[PDB]
Amino acid sequence: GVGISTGTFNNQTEFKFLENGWVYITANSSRLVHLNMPESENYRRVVVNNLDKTAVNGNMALDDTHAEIVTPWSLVDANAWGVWFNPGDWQLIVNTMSELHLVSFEQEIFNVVLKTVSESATQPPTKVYNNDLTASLMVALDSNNTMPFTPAAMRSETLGFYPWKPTIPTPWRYYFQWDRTLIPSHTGTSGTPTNIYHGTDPDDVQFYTIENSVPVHLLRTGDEFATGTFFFDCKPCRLTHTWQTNRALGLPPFLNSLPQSEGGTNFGYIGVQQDKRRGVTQMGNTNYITEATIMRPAEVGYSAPYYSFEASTQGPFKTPIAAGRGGAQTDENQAADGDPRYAFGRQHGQKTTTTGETPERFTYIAHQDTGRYPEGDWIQNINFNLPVTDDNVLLPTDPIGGKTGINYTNIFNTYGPLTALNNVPPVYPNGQIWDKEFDTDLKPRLHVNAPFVCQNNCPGQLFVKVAPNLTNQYDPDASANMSRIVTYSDFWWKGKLVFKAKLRASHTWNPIQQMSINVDNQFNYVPSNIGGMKIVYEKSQLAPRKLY
Amino acid sequence: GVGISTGTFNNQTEFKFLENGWVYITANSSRLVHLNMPESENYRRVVVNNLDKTAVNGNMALDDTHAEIVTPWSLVDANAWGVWFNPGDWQLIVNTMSELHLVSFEQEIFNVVLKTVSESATQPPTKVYNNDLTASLMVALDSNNTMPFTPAAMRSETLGFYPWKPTIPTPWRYYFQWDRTLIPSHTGTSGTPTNIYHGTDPDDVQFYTIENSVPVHLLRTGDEFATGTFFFDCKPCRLTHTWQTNRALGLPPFLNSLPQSEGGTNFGYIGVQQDKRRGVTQMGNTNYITEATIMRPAEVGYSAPYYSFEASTQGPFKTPIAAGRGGAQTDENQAADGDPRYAFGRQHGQKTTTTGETPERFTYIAHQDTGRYPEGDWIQNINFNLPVTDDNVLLPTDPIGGKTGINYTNIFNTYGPLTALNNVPPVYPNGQIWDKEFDTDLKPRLHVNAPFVCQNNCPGQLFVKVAPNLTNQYDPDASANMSRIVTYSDFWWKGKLVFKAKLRASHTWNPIQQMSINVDNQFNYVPSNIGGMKIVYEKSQLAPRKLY
Amino acid sequence: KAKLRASHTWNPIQQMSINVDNQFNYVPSNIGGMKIVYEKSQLAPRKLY
Repeated sequence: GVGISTGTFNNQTEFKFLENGWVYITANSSRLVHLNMPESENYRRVVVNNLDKTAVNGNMALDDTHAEIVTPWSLVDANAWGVWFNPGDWQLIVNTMSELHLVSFEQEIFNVVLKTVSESATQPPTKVYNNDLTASLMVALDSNNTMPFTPAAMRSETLGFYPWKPTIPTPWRYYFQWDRTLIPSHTGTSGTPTNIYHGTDPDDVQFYTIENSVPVHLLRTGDEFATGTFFFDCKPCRLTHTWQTNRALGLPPFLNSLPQSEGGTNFGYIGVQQDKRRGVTQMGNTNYITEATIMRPAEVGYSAPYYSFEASTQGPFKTPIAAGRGGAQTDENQAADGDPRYAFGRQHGQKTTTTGETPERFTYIAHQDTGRYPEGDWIQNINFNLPVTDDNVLLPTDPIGGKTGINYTNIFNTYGPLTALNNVPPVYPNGQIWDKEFDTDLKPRLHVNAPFVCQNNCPGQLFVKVAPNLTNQYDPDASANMSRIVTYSDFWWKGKLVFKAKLRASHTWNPIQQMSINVDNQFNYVPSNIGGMKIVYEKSQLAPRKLY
Repeated sequence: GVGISTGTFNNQTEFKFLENGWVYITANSSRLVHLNMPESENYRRVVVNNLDKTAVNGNMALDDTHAEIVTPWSLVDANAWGVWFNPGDWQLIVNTMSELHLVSFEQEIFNVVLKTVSESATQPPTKVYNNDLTASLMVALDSNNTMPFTPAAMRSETLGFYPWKPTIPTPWRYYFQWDRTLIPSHTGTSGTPTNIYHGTDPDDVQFYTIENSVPVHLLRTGDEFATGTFFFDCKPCRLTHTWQTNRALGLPPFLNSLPQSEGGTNFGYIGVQQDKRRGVTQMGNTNYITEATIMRPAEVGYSAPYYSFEASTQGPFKTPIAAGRGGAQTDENQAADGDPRYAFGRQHGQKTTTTGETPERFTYIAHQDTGRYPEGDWIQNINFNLPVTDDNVLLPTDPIGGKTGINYTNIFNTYGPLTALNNVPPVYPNGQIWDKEFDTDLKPRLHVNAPFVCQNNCPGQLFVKVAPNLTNQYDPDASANMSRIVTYSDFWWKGKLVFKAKLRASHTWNPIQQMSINVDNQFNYVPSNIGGMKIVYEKSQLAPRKLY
Repeated sequence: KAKLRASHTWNPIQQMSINVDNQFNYVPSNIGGMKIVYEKSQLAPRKLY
């Protein structure tokens, strides 16, 4: 009713330990959510076409052209790690657990409050806020997944990461099919390469509305809404990283001479002439057995074209790759392709007391070693006569198509039946948690945005909207926009996300890497003297595991 | 109560498939409804008499004279296809179903909100809107059908067709008996033809009031009202059209010579002299057997006087006809009589962002071929001596009564015991769905406004009205109008309309006509960049069926 | 064994239809000539993601 609360605030994280070294992790998250009435009550079909940017030759990667349906609804999205875990919980999980299973997800809305704004227009302007006891909040749960899946973490538009900071939902919109052609060019390209927005293909038209597809609940101040528990069916997520490349698989060569003194100058030696060695190689016309040429069971990782842009009906898009560059761990400047870069605002980790629209950014450098170092690649002739002469070798410094800045590694692909790789690591706090699986006949082996992929279904998207609060002068047959009482809503959101994790064991004599507070990062985890908070990113696959 | 919702919004359409190829179609429709208090609380008896228009000789078809009772009540009418189906649902129904049965209808009112308007009269005028927690909405359901039946679709005044667009009811009024004489004239008629409103016949007086005939429910903000389910008893509606005229019934003549090469010049020939043929004709004094003269089982369609205006006690009215003109399908300009013309506003399909009072209009051209082409008719003498001479034939170009613009087809009637015809097709979105049957001893074989006709009864009309909100200065013995607090109501309406449809079968080698989105009509089914919507009309009897 | 399609969107979808242009692809000629022109099979869209 008017004066009775309809729910409870809970933002605790409970670790319930089982037998056999498993733990149930139930993350409770609660937020005060602020929602204004939509700018307009109508669905819009809006085309964006930044021709000015792409009209500059060589700027085709800056294409923003697209068509989207703008809806009056707002999306409540909790699909991001920072929503559910503070840094202490994350430290516990990543330091003490070896794998993580996504179990269930629940959410509810309670203590709904709706208010109207009255502006007096007095010479000193002033306004007052009145409770609208009979106004309603419209809530729709797309449990059948009829609406397009639009996870907000990819735009950094989920619920905020601070329990004591009120947050907002994000205005909902989804892609509307369009055709677009963009011929690539470079600086010094003569003329205007074709840069055209062709319109919409009628056979691909899909205009979705919430009202026609989803039951809509009207919540007054005394009402509440609960989704019920959803249970996931995803694969487990490892909290360890592999380090073994092809060079560290299997039995090392026997060393016939071992160092007799310590130091960095005292190496061992195999002690057998390279073409007089025993073992197996896939090179049937050579006698050289070396660490480079010896047969390995399969290939860890794969090379892919990097900063390749493929074009389809909707225009160019970057070719995604499964794993980040090799050597980025030793030199952060070499992260580049496959190392996800996250940009986010003050709701999601940026120091809350900073000013300006510039976001906080970081590039995630995963601990796993499944990537490539293209400067170390080469192709050489089948004859394999060593030392290889210039004409019999293709080096990463050899131009392709006459371009000094492009080599064969830029267009190289070694993905095959022997390729082995890992799933993407969780990115705390900004990374997405779960993602819907594509509805294609043949599905990708993984996603690059979330560790957990929903095979059959995962929870319906939650949509909210302030119900129209008409004045006395409404006229439906009038073309002009509806005249509404300025109305906004504050409601409380509570979610429960349950995981199942396995406690790690100590397999080696040595200790392993562990997340730790220290003198340098100390003040990333406590408020400033004026209450400024931040959440810096954390790694998740600290402990190694043996690949083979 | 004040802070508790009393219902749920639902605008989904569910198709539940049965055994034997039948489907239950349940259309859920929900609307926010805006209602101001009535202009006056009194019933009025108002006479309209546009003498200025009809005083012009030859304008008698423009007569608007009538008497009506103007009531303080408002009618909530959902009897129109656009209220229940969006274009996608309609496409599914008309492309995949062969017949449609009207099953049941339910409706309810919930989340009632009543507000008052306070105008400050400050030098910059301003107003504020307060909830009247104790005000009431008066709701009356004429389940016994005591009130006159006034379906709003004929005035294009039903609930709107957009779930996300708030709508309004229509002020209720009904006809009050009057006597009126209007002698027809033409331009150049001398003098003033008698054009008189005679008043009211006392034995025909019927003054209905809601309060004396219907229980009235007072709904406060915490109250709701449900009608209960009404079950129809109407005939099924076909979703196929017949094409066979009299000329395509039964066995065609045997062709004794068939074409030996393809092309439009290579016809077949019957190969028997016309007066030497075998078969049956109704022309007992001729030996000519032709496709025109051969006996057919009955007559498909009938000729009727067109733009005939008959006069009765209340003045002239146009003679209705069952089916539209023949040849209108090939040439839209020849639609004319029997092809219903719909005019409607921005609630009911007109582009919502257009401006001006000019309505959107279309003429429905039915696919059925039961009409007539009067320019092809003729009458000739019983002697039937061919080729018929001028004096022995009456042609559509022969003047009647000396008028060059009037021929015998204008006054012709071929309705008889051999006449066969079809029911009117559904008109999406603006067409009426169901209609009440006349209370005459002898009933019409069909209605021209709705495919489904209620034999015994169909649902009671739903009436709403803001209850009087008196100031402190009310004086019943004062002749001046009641002084009321400016009060209006917003309530939510939800209806459930259930159909039963049969899945169509493929009877022929060839495919049939099907409703489809294409490059030309593509943008009729999606919002504009500023949220403008429209609903264009659709046909409903696309697939053919064999008549005989 | 086939599943009946549902209408997921406000708009109608593409549908195979006889029209004035393709009409005579589906009936015999005056000398009995027949043809069978190809047809598409994935007319209705579905959301990938």
